[PDB]
Amino acid sequence: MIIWPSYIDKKKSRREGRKVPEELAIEKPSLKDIEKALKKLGLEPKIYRDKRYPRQHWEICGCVEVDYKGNKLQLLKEICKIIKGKN
Amino acid sequence: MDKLGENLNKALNKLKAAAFVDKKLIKEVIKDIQRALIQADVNVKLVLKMSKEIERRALEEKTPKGLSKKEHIIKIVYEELVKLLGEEAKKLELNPKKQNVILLVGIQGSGKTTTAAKLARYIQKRGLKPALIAADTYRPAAYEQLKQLAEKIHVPIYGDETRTKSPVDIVKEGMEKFKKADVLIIDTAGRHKEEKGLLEEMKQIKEITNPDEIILVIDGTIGQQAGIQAKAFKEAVGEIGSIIVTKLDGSAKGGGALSAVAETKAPIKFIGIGEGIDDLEPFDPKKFISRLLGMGDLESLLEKAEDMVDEKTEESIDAIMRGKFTLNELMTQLEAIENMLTEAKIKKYKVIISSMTKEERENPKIIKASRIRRIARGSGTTENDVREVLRYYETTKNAIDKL
RNA sequence: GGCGGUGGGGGAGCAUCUCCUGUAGGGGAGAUGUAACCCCCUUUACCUGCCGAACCCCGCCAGGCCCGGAAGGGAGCAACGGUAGGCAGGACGUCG
Repeated sequence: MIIWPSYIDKKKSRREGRKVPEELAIEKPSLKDIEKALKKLGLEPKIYRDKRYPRQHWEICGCVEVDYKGNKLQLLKEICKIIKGKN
Repeated sequence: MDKLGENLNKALNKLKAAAFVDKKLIKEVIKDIQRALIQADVNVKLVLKMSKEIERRALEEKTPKGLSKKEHIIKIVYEELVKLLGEEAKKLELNPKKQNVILLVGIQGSGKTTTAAKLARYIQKRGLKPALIAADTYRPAAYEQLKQLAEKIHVPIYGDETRTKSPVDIVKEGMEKFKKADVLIIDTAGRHKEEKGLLEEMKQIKEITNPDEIILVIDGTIGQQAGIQAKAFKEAVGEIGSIIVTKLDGSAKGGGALSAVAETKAPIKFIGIGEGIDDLEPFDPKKFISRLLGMGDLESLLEKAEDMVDEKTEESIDAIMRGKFTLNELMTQLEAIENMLTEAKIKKYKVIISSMTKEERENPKIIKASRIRRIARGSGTTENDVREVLRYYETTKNAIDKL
């Protein structure tokens, strides 16, 4: 699957792509942040620093692809939880 | 009525862009553009022509020739479809002074007695004082559905529930309500279900007035038959006749009805929509289609179709043209990509520009960050490529200058 | 001449939130808020014309852009059409 930064951007809005609720919604999501998370979770992700979400077609926001066959919604919740707690 | 606008826009729809028309894809629309029409009970014979004038037009002399591809056929259909529903003659005159005289008629089972009231509340807003005169017999309910109306408004009316007649119960109100009458509508249409009789009662009362307009209140529902009524009317009214077709919500057939009245030269000046005086706008073709085809109406093609002529008038229009201007450069790239700034650099400049505002193209200094980044984002390019256009421009302009 | 432009209801739609969903674009279901489209009721609060805020106002979205192997779908700028809001006339209402 693909994970677009916009899913979990506390700043962006729902229509602008968010999928996790306010709680879990990291401020300024980075691919690093993302990549890293899925690693702790036993996944093997790859970054594409130069892809764009149609919804913000004008901005290279990149995404990270993982091969996972489970709910995306809760992976997403899964990734945000890991990110709020970060030393 | 609405299903026409329904089943119809489903063909303009078909025209997307994906696989640009070979020269037949047009046909796959026609056969159905037309069946929307037939099914919308339009006089077949009218439809089959309609279908031909798209052939001999848009798979012949066609070519993006004009506002590009799909846009065109989606334009030809329109410009023609309209002419079907009526050329143009909605100009319902008013009152050269302070006194006119409109005559209302129309077979029984129409909206003639109501269309009376309605028209009164049309001119009201047009800016005139209309009075009504029940110049015929009415049913003991018709009085419970008219006066009330004339009360919904200020419109005074002369009705006869006591003793009655016609050519005098019409004279008095005439020589009576004048103490404020700017316009005078006369509800005289006897209760006839048949036109001939309609046109006889109507004359006895055209000798007692010098009408400015005679109006026929036909009926959508009546479908295409509405037009065989239009003829006997025009063929009897010295061109002072004008149709009013109502009940454009109570029937599948009806849009097929105007086309009938539209064949007859007789002009359509008003139309029905509902029952409340509100939804009762004057008839103007182009508009009706805007409501019809939905989407982006008529005026939606007077900048990208007006700036494009034979190119030997435009290509040379700018030959004397020297002074610069952003729409003027757009006008130059529009002769460099064509009629032979690398290719890709010619389309992108034309792309960026094609996303600025008249205000911005006209004398373009007002452009800065916030705007740059909107043209540069609405067009698909980078803030840097819009600055290159500005540059280029601001250079060709300094350069272009004297004689 | 002056001065004035009314309250609302219904649903589409849109904005923001919440929930589920599809190994991209996406898709379903709701809450709240609404001017914009449709229709009704009330009112003098309506007409005809030109303007309207570039974009953080609506529709419509050409091109161009994005995701996609495609099919197709997204975001959306001009233009165009509208809101809020203005300049005229005109008519309705008032003269407190």
